[PDB]
Amino acid sequence: DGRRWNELRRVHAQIRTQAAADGSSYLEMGHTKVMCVVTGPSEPGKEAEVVVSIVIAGFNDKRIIEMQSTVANALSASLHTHLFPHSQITISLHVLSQDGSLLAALINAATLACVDAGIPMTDYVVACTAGSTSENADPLLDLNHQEEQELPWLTVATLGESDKVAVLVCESRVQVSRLEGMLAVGVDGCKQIRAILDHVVRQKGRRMIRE
Amino acid sequence: LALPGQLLGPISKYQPGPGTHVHESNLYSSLLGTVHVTQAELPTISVSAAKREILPEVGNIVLCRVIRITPRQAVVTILVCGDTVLDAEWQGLIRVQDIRATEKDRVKVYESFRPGDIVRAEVISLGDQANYYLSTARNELGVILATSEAGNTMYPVSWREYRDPITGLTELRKVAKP
Amino acid sequence: MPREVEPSLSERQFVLQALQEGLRLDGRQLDQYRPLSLTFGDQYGVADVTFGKTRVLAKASAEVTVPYADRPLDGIFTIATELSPMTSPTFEVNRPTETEVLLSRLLEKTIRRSGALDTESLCLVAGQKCWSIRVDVHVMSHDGNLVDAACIAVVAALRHFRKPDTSIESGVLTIYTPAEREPVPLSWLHTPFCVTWSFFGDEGEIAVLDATWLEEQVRVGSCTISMNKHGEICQIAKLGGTPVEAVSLLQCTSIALTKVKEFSDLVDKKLAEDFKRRNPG
Amino acid sequence: SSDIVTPGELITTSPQFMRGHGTYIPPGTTSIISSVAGTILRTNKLLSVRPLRARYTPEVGDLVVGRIIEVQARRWRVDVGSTQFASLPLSAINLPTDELQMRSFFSEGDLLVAEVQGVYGDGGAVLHTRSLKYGKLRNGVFVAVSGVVRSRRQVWTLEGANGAGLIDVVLGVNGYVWIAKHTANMYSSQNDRIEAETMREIARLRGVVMALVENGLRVDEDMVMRGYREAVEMALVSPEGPEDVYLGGERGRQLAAALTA
Amino acid sequence: TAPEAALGVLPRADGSARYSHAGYTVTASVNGPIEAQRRDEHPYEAHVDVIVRPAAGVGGTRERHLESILQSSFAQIILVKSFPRSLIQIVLQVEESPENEYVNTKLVQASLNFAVMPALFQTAMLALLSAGVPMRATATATAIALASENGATKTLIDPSPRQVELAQSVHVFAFTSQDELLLAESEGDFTIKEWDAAYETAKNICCRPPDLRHFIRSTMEAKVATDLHWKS
Amino acid sequence: QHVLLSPAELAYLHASLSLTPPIRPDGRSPTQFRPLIAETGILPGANGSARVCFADGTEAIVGVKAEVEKTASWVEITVEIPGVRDDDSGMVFLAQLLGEALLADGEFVKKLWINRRYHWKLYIDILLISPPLSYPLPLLSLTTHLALLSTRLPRLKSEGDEDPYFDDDWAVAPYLFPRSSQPTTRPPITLLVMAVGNNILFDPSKEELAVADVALAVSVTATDVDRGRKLRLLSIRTIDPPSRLTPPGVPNSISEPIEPIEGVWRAPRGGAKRLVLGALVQKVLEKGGVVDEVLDALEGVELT
Amino acid sequence: TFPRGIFAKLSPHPYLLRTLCPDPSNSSSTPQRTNGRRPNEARPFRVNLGSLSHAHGSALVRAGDTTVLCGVRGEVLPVERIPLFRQPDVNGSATVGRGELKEYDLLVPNIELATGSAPQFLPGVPPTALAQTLSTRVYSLLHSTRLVSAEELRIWYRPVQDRVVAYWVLYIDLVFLSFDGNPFDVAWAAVVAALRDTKLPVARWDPDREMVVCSKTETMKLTIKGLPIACSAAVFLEKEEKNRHWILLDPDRLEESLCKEVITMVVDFSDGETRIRAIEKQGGTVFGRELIRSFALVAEDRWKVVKEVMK
Amino acid sequence: MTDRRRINGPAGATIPPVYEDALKIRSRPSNIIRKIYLKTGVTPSASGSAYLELETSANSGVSGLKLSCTVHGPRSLPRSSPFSPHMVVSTHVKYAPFATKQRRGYLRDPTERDLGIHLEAALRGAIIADRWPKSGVDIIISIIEGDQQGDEVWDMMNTLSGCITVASAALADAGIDCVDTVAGGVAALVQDSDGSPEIVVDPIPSEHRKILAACCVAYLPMRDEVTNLWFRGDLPASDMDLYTELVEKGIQASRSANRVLVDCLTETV
Repeated sequence: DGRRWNELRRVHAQIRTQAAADGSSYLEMGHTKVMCVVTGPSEPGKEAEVVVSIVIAGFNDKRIIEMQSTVANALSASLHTHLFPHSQITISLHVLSQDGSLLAALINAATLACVDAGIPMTDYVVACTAGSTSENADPLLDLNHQEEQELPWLTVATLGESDKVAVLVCESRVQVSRLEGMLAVGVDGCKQIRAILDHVVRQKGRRMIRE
Repeated sequence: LALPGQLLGPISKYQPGPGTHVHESNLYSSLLGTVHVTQAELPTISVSAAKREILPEVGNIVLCRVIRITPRQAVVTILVCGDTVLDAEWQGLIRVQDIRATEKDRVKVYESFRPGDIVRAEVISLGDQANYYLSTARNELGVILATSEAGNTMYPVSWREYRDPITGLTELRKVAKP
Repeated sequence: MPREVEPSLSERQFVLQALQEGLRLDGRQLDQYRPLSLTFGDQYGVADVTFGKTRVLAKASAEVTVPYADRPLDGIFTIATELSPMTSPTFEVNRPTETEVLLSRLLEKTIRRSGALDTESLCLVAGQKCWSIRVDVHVMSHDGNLVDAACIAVVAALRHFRKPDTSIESGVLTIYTPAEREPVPLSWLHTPFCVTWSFFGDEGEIAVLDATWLEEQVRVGSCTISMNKHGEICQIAKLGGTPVEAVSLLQCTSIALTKVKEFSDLVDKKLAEDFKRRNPG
Repeated sequence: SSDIVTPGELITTSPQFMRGHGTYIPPGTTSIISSVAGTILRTNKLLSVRPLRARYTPEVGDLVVGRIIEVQARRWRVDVGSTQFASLPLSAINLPTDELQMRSFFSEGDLLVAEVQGVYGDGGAVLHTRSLKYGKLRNGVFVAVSGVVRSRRQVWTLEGANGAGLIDVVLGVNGYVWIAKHTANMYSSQNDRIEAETMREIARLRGVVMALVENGLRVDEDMVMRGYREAVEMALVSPEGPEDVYLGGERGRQLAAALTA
Repeated sequence: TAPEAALGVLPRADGSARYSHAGYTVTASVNGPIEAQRRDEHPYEAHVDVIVRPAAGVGGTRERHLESILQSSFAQIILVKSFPRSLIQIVLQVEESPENEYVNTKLVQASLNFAVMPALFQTAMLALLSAGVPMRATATATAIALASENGATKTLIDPSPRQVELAQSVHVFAFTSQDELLLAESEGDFTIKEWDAAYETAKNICCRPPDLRHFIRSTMEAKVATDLHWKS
Repeated sequence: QHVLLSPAELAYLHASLSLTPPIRPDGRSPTQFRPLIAETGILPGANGSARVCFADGTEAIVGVKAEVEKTASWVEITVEIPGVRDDDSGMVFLAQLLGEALLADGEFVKKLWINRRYHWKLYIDILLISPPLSYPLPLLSLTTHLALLSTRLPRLKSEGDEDPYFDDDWAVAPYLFPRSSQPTTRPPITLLVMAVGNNILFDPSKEELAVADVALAVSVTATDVDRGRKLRLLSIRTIDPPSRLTPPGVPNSISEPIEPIEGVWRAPRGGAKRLVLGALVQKVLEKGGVVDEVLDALEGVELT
Repeated sequence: TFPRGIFAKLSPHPYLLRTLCPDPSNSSSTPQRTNGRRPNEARPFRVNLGSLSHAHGSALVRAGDTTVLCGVRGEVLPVERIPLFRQPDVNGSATVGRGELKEYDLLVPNIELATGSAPQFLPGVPPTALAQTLSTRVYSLLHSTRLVSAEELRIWYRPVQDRVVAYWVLYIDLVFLSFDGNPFDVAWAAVVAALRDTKLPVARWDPDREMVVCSKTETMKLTIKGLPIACSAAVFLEKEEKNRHWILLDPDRLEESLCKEVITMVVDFSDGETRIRAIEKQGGTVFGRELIRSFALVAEDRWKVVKEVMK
Repeated sequence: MTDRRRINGPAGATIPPVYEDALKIRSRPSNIIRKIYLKTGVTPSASGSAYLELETSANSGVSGLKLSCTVHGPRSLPRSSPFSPHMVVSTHVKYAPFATKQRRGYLRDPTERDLGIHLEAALRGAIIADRWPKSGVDIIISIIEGDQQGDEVWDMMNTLSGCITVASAALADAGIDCVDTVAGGVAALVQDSDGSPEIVVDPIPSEHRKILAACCVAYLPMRDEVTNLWFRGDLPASDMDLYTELVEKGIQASRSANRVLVDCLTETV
């Protein structure tokens, strides 16, 4: 442990990681690590279709397709899908390691992959996983894999700084009362993860415009 | 009765023809068959298998059955190629403009052809698509056999029209001059 | 065949405007839940739930099969939902559908996460024998909340089902023919229930509790909360939708529980009414 | 402009300004917020955002080279590198019944040069080859810059070197480049004789475009021409000889560094 | 004991029906002439598709046979010719089947179920008439099963599932309104002489001066008159 | 995979490669390989891992995980191309080729033997992060080789007659395929050899492969010298020239050309020629050959 | 005009009619179908046994073009693995289980139309409907026939109380290399032939190994009960005076395509009394009560020929 | 996992048969190729077909390996598939349920697909695809029996040689153009009483104590070309000269195999 509730796992984000891809991203939240490579708006050999493919590195097929459907729909609301009718957008995500909050890393890393590709985005879509931790209250922003088994875990994705939530998924039981405190926590985490994300986009651009 | 690859002839003596693959100035057979020679121009050699399953080639007469009739076209399976019945069946489409070159705008699919009939037509062109293209423009080309909407076999009365014998009803379709 | 039927745009406009005014094509307010009729088949373990025009029937099967090698200790529980060509002409047998895939997983988690069924009770012999409880969700007509109707049916069908009794003699288990021995109730700890919310306006402005089919094609996104009457929530599924502010989401959950309780009272009553007829006492 | 803008940044709330490509305005109350990560731009009292990186978007004047992907009847479909496949009508193509002979004029996988007659507005483009010059490419090698810069002339014929015949070079605004020997059966795929010396040099010219685009040094007629010149020198001075055409690896970076110098 | 059924049970469907007899409950959906997926589509005449949905479990290979039999028989009844490329979809879901108290449940079975067949043929015919699909004639089907333990032979009709296993032989028959056999299937050890007696016993359902012919008519009559109450 | 090319441009490539001096499109000499950027230990949580990148931009991450299993297949390969279903036939063949090389080594399998009734098993997962733009076997061979080198197998404190026991501290763990400093074996390499006419070329470019007259995949393993190396050939297989799957060229205006004209490219109908196959093998297996150059650089690659 | 063979592919049905009811000709005018075999005529069965070495029992059945290869594979199922096992009572000192073979699924048949079998049937596709419906048909008949006894498959411990350690499981898989004739007819006869050829190895449990064991050089033969054999036919009707009806026995593929009603009858004569094990008619009103009964006479004749083929 | 499509066995897993607790070299190497039996016309409905059998040892001991191939004529391709001027060639090989190990028909084992590509590589070179646009020839082989970690590859090579030999026969019966008949061949290196060097034209694995290396070639007689070669070994580079021989022995095997094919096709059809 050793982490204050407000505190989040160390994050290192890379943009345009792939030497030759329309858009790419690399996100590591603590131990979890995600790589994303996005084909640019392109037509296969009305609104545009997003395909999400998640490959878990060798260290449940239903769980994956559920995660794939989640990232796609979340990104699809932020992405200006309507602009290009005939084009298709493909998001390829590979997970090198897992420390829990995997879904959050994928949606965060993917949203970083999109802004790189230049596909128009209504706003950053960023998500974290928060839990109640049982009437004593120490709601947690970043959930370790250890912590998620012990405590109920809620994953929430927001449209950037706004309180609006595009995705909210919880597969572990909580009492209704605890929830109101859990989501706000997650929401607070999202803005933090946007902040690091916006810094990553801005720093690369400063070097790009310099270069 | 040469096997695939028999050294049929030096390129100088003869010219490549259907059933012959020429490599290194020594023409060779490409199918197991009985050879033939046609005999300004050098002679041409060919090898033919004993159903040939020939691919439709443009400008060839074909006999074909109409699966459906549609306003802008006709959809017809190419059941037979002249002198070779096709174990392999390839679909073929006939255009409204192609059915009769005279009075083009007046020509309508419904009046020209009807499902279940058998038509005789040339191949205007290769598919440019999954469905090969055909045309019945030539006067000789036309529905050769038909089944009435009632189901009675129909006997031709006039070039424009077919008569159902028992019904006495007449259906309009292009029929073949021959 | 076109894979999906699309509502005529002129129609799509009326429903959006009606909802904004608060008026609904169904003829009932947004908060409303369509009238529910739950009818149990005379045979044990069969339940038919009807919401408005949509009907889903669930039948429970419990074969004894060999356990998976991965987990010799736990028995298998499967919820099989199959969208049918009778449901709508579009749906084709032996071909997956996006709605069909999600319905099974969402429902499966709701029972499992609440854990009313015991994996410990299911196993008979650790090595080679385990129970195979199942519920087959048959969709008879597809209007609106197929998920919500299936949940109330699945939970009802399961409780009504009776396992073939088991007794171990000389340290040897014996699965008892129904004639040989009376059936056994389902060992049900607590009951989950599922409720689906649908949002129809950009920014998630409008929320509809129960969606008609026409309404279902128009709506931007939707969320489904799965909650036990006591308040323990087994699953929450806003898998995707136009951004809806959190405050409205939370408000919809408290309303949901009020809808869950009234469902729990009916089903428990309905189980009683039938039980009294079969076994007067 | 000076500072970068990120998606979600509110450019302005002022009414006077109007939406520009890259900027999305919330429904109802007027506000202008960026959708792309790009340097802000202020043209014609319209505020727009220029992506730091984005796919090629068509404009009417551009000259592009693309390979036909699908022969849709009543149409052709080309890969202009745009978000949506481009379409070439048969009516625009130079002609020597045409629909039956369509595949003869062009084939799937063929490569052409053409100028956008119109932009659909959905990102799609309509290409015309009616101009006499434009035709099927032939006697060359394909390269993809994946940058090219809009210039009045994106086609020139080089002197060549080491006794090589003049090498034509076509720089697509779209980002595809065709380097070939310079030299009505226009649509046939036969290739006139290409002398060995030319083949070597065609690659070097290809080397410059690749190294320069990689180096971030823009591509234009003078620069591409200049690279060949510096490259020829690099080889003569090189221990390897005049035939080390390959400009890849650091050696490519060096030619660019010299050009930037 | 006496057949009971209803029409229009499923509102959304072009036609729907529910039949209950001999402890068998079937609810069936019929969809009118429809555009046919080309792989399923046959051009000259329509293709009738039958889907048999088990009450529990998933469709067995036996379930594939039960549908093939039903399609061939019903196509003669239906007027395939009228609609060229249309697909007629018949979907049957069995809600309840008579329990076999003497054996625990087995989800997947390979054998051909002769006992469910008699209910399906009667169920579909009711639904198709609600759809209005053009038909040359109307047909009814029942099943007979013979048991020898009593000595000589005991005739058991509309058999239960436990009955067919104990019985020496099972036989299922189906008759058009013009009295002729559209389908007949039998399994077991029996003699043609015993079969003919089953055919004439089966013939009774078909010709009358239970009463199947009257049942279909009566069931239709009530809905027909109910529908035509507006004539007033 | 399966790049699409105009009839003409394919005609230019075939002729350029045919000329007595092999004038390749990029100016790379027959022996030279394109720049490659590689890392080892990239993948956490594995007994071994590796990653590689190409000039094409195609990239991959391969991981090797092992658990002793009672003495069934000793080495297991899994490939996960993004747009490819696991069932696809091509991948299973490719995986098989890679597997053939390792298992036929003898030294590698011998290395894995621990006890008569217990044996180490090597589970390899090869993942193509990049889009599958071009044929992928070249990258997979080097990546797998690198990861195998990085694979560390825990040291067994068992005397090696008894049921086995192992040590916790990973650093003690001996590297698989250790470095030279007993004779030191090298993990196997699997490379593609292309031939246009008489000329032979290596590290084939996607655009080059299309015009290929013949194409073979030769797999070799070496015994370190502790005239550089003694090399051993294990597996050879024929990759169908993608050439056959290509547009025909319309001659400038005879069902088959009586004579083969210059400008037209016709899919190469025949198969490989016997003389070409042996020389193609000879070049790869020659002492001081390209193989040693590649293998040594990979040994030079940083580890973890 | 009558272009020979060109005519047939067009207007196929009428061509069969002309040959079926020849006009007055300088010929016998015997009804000859396009196949060249009269309606009463039947395709000639040819069975060759013992072909497959790896399978426990093997049998090849040929009906002209149609061909079936059947193989019997024996596997041992531990009594502990099967759900619902209850030790049998050899003799009893009125309740019937579903069946030792059924409840334990001891016999697992499967009929596999090859992709090579027909232009009609091709690979890479989920199983075709005719292939699936035929498979269940063989299963159903095998349990109703009682062709293979359940008792023979049991494995007994033979302690020096005796108990069953396991049941032999017999897998039957069939593959059609070619399909130009009625499917089921050829298959069932092949299944019976293959089961007859089955020679499961004698098996004995070893107490020290605690594992069921089979003995090399030990041969036991499955005891088949009866020899049920089938004949199938289809009616051709002149419609597209009641329309003429002709009965066609052991049909060719084309005939199956242009005939909409079929009949298949399974009969055994071994007891010396004609016994009808199963009948099936579909798709027509031709096969009335009178036609059904007399088809058994054709079946009896078909049964008598098959036993000569099957030794 | 119970197929909705097919009949299913007992849920509990079955167990293979278990039995209670040194072949001499068969024949001369050069003529060692087992006598083969090839007949065209095995299946008429298909455009072409053929059946191949091999004798386990000596002459006519048993029919150990048996292949049946079905070639479908130039077949109209699927409408959705992209137009191809080249004839599509597709090979599907399925091991029958009867093998030393029961192989599910559905499985399409990884071992089986590997053969399909090789066979696809051998036949593809022989076929002339430029002459039949928009045409798809489907080659299908169903293997009745197999011949008889390291031992597996050798057995597989022999089955490949027969699959390319039947296919050439099949392609001929159908009017499918072929630059040359494609004949299968096998070769291997064995050690006998310290006689490590010798090469055997037909492997016959069980008889040989250990096999150092083996090659399977598909020589096109009359054209000096090998469409497909695959070889497994642990051969010292210094000893490479033998590899040339092993490869050359393989093609010498193919010419022998070709004799059966040419003879069957040449003999009254």
